[PDB]
Amino acid sequence: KVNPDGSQVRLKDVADVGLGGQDYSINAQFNGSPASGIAIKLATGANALD
Amino acid sequence: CGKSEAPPPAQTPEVGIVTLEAQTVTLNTELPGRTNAFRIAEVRPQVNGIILK
Repeated sequence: KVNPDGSQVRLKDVADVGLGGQDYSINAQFNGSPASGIAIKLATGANALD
Repeated sequence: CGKSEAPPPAQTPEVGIVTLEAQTVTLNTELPGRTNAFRIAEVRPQVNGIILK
């Protein structure tokens, strides 16, 4: 909000903005070290090796 | 029968390096505001009556 005498308050003090995660529910570790992955399910009626 | 095509082991040359040193500078702050008159006098009447002129 901005008052007409030049006074103002922005979204800098009342909140802090950070490029964070979208959902913090699930997270993965590989041999203790933090990582991430995507498991793929094969399509119905498709060969595996190719 | 070939025996060629070795990849060039590039040194990654021509890198644009500039070192930096300590330096003192003054800091500034931009602020919003309005200009105002140094002396503004609005004329109010001290009697009652009709303005003739």
